[PDB]
Amino acid sequence: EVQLLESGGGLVQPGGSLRLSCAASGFTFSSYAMSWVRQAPGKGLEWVSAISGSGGSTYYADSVKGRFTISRDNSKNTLYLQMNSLRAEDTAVYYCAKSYGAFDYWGQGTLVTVSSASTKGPSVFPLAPSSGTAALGCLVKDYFPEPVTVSWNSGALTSGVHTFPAVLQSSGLYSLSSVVTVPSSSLGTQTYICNVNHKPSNTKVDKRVEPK
Amino acid sequence: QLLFNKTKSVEFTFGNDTVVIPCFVTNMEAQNTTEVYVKWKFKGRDIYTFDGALNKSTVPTDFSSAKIEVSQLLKGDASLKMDKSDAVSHTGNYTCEVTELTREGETIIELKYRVVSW
Amino acid sequence: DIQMTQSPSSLSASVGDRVTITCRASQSISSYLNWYQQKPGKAPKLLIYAASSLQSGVPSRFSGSGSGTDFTLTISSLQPEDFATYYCQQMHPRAPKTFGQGTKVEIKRTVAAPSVFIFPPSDEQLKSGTASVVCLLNNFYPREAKVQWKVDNALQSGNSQESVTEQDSKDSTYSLSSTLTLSKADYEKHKVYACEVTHQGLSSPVTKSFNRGE
Ligand SMILES: *[C@@H]1O[C@H](CO)[C@@H](O)[C@H](O)[C@H]1NC(C)=O
Ligand SMILES: *[C@@H]1O[C@H](CO)[C@@H](O)[C@H](O)[C@H]1NC(C)=O
Ligand SMILES: *[C@@H]1O[C@H](CO)[C@@H](O)[C@H](O)[C@H]1NC(C)=O
Repeated sequence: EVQLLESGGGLVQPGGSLRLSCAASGFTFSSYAMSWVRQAPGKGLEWVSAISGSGGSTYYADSVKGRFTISRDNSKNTLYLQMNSLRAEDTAVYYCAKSYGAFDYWGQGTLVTVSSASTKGPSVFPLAPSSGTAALGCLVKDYFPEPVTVSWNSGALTSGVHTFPAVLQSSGLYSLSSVVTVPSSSLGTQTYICNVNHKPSNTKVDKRVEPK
Repeated sequence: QLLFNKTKSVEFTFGNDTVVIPCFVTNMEAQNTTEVYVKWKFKGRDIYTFDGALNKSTVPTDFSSAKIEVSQLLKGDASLKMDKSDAVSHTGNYTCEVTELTREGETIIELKYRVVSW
Repeated sequence: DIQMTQSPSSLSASVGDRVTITCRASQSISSYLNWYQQKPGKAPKLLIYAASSLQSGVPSRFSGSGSGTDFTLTISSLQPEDFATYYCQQMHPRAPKTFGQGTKVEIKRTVAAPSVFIFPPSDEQLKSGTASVVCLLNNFYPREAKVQWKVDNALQSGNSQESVTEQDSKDSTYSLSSTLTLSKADYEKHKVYACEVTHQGLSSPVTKSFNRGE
């Protein structure tokens, strides 16, 4: 299958630099032009850069021209985006995409946050089931930057799960909760564990959520 | 992707009537030139475009004689023709880029000319 | 450059309804237009390429039509998992291959009252020095809902924040969390913590409460 694996994103100070990578597989890389598209919070999709199959032609949106450089290494089947002189308006999820036209395959996206704030890992607290259906959860509090991922029972529990969008607190740190509704009968037998991961700080917490 | 019947280089002398830089796509599928776009590049500049959707050709002033035979485009022939005055002043690598909706491709051809000493 | 005018900005349509979204190009671009579906914070997926070709793997309920300047994306019979922001994109090589503004497609459904739950702060959090009280409004429709916090019957303000999920892929409902944040000391001063919920689906507001020491 086609895969576009991104890396190199994350937190960067205003005026700083980052180099995004996109490891391609499952298609003849050198036969296709490749692109970068971004999406700033609460905004539409913005095409930002493209490069022909050989690398001989490059294209840029006016918003990034002079600061970003697209390149590719056909021997490694990898696409790059060198981003210099970053600004708060460059904060967005960046995607690599196959082609420069109909983007048939896309990378997973990597959040680039242009901020002078420090990385902070979250604390994970249980939201215990209390008094036919019971609700339980996990509170992922005080982290920066985004994102955090939350799963239940290592991915085995997906039904009735609601992982809320993170909210930016007055302190400038994010917080989110992930809840799940399960039958009250299973509370004494079935075990419920929330798996929290915060890659920007290398925090991995597995919190067990029990009644009482 | 679009595939080509490639040629590394072509040479002309003042014995040639017209200068022809070949470009042949072997897998064109469009039945209408509206869906086709052709672009010839030289030293990183666009020196000829045929825009099928506008049915319009565009050349800069230094390639005033450059053209393709549009009647041959659906057969995959996107060869560039020009006079010797434009050709002698622009020797080197040309890129023929053809687009047919989501299918695209490019090929490079070197245009050669040798100054005869007497 | 070529500008795309995508319409409408948003729409709400029932399961089984036809959804129609349009895009007008500022220049004639023959079939050089694509359509995408994007779920929040996820990569877009190509639906239609070259104005009217269905991408392989895309369900047959999606179709595109048009050539020149006027394009249309249609969902013949809407399924609840089709909520997303849809985008057209110009791809004619004469200009940058940019996206339209997007159309947010929401699923219209009947009124659903929320199920309300309340969670006191954990002992682990209290030992760390802070207290977060969470009120959960589960599976309601429409999105409009009012949450009022009361601590020992006193109305609260400025000390809570809300978060709302996207529509559920099956029942098209929303869920909402309202988190009341207090210092450990302030939390320990009071006994009764209650969240009062007002919603179109409830004939009278519903209050869920707890007593701190229990
Ligand atoms: C010049 O003429 C020769 C002989 O007909 C031909 O083989 C060659 O392709 C021509 N060169 C160009 C650049 O047209
Ligand atoms: C395209 O332009 C050429 C040159 O002006 C003209 O002869 C031809 O009829 C045009 N084709 C169409 C379909 O209008
Ligand atoms: C054209 O390209 C070939 C292959 O890369 C190279 O050997 C040659 O020197 C180039 N010609 C010019 C004039 O740059």
